[PDB]
Amino acid sequence: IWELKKDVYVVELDWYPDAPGEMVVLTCDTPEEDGITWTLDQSSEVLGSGKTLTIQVKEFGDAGQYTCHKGGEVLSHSLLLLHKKEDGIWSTDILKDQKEPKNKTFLRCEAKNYSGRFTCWWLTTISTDLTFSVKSSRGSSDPQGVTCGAATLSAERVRGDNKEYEYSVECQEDSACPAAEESLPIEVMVDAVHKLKYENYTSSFFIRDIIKPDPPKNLQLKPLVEVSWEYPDTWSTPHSYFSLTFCVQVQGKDRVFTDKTSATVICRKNASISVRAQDRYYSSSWSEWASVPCS
Amino acid sequence: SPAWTQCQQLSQKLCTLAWSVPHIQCGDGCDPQGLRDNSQFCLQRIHQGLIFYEKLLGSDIFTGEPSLLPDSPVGQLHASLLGLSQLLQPQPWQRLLLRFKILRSLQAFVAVAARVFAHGAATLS
Amino acid sequence: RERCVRNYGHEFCQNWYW
Ligand SMILES: *[C@@H]1O[C@H](CO)[C@@H](O[C@@H]2O[C@H](CO)[C@@H](O[C@@H]3O[C@H](CO)[C@@H](O)[C@H](O[C@H]4O[C@H](CO)[C@@H](O)[C@H](O)[C@@H]4O)[C@@H]3O)[C@H](O)[C@H]2NC(C)=O)[C@H](O)[C@H]1NC(C)=O
Repeated sequence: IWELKKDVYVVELDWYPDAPGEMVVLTCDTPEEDGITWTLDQSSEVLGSGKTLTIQVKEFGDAGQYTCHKGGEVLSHSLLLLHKKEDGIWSTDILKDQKEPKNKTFLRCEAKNYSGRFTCWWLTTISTDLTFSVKSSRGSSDPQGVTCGAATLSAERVRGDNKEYEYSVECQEDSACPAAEESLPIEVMVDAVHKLKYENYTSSFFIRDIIKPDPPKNLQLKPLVEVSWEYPDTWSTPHSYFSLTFCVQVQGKDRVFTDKTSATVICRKNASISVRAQDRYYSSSWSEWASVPCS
Repeated sequence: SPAWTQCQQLSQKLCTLAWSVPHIQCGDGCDPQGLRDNSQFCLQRIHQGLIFYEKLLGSDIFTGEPSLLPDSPVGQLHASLLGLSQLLQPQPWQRLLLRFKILRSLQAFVAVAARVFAHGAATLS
Repeated sequence: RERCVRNYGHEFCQNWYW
């Protein structure tokens, strides 16, 4: 048993059928010593007496809010949650598997530049009694500061009664160093609580590996056609340092790979010129396409 | 000074060879402004990093089972790293995980040095 | 240990003798 927040404790249980629980000794936090009784949830049944209570936490019926009383005087509270370990693997029932990139991806994170800011998102099919808590740091040996906002709902898909929810969060590294080669990874930790079930998720990464630039801006055509564009506004600066390479595509395909901000290709009827961007010196993700009618 | 254009080419060949431990950190002055103010300091830290990678590339680390193939691009890294080094200043069972971490680390290192050579060729030359 | 393809990919593991 260990303390999540104040008066909130997590009990680790191997969800083996007919397994033993954990022997837990709750203590009433009060100067009183006599006439103490214990109850659980909205029930009036006394489960024991004394300044301390001992319980065998095996199932979710043993979890929840324990209150200790002196008659009608309410004294203190203790919330118990369970962390399930089935097959030796902590439970991952609150979050859904996004399946991309790897298989068991519950948290997906992404950056648009080297500033130290990034966004993580995740998916769930749970609509009630759901709480998320997000923390982050660079390195475990000495946690260097990363500030995270609060997880907020960003998308939902409803198919009758099956509703799927997407939460996102934004984080920013305190003393970021955009040009430096990162030696330690960023860890993002997400606590997920659903009723009395506690889970947590962690994703470890380098900013350079989650880079996905914004699409090229100001895609323009000039016939003599000269295709011209500019760096996205959100890409790191100076561009002579944080260089981008581009892929220009013609499709009703012809592809041209250039480090330059302009290129020349032929234009067919009812075709389209599309450009995407990528970090020139590190194979990051390709940007999304910017397109314009071949006309 | 160090003929930035040639450094750009040798570093670009390193990037391409790698896409198939020393680190450039903040205090190294390899940021854009740090290049302008003291390019000697940054290129000194790059050089020492390349020398260190050369040594790893020829060690008991890249020998043994699973054996390195002669066609492998990994086998050409020691070459490209050594050329750039002159241009500046003229493991029992699972070796597999450590070879990986070294290669992924070298992609990150060469990416930063390439930005250095690109930026110095555009501003310091 | 050729199952490394499921840990580092088929391109990286193609560098070694199995
Ligand atoms: C994600 O979930 C995992 C699964 O539970 C969780 O791992 C647990 O973390 C807690 C938090 O530290 C560990 O609890 C510790 O247990 C050791 C016994 O080995 C204690 O010595 C520790 O002492 C602290 O707390 C005491 C009272 O609670 C204090 O007296 C003391 O001064 C310390 O403050 C602490 O209790 C627990 O052992 C692990 N479980 C496992 C299996 O490792 C993990 O922390 C979760 N992630 C996050 C970000 O919360």
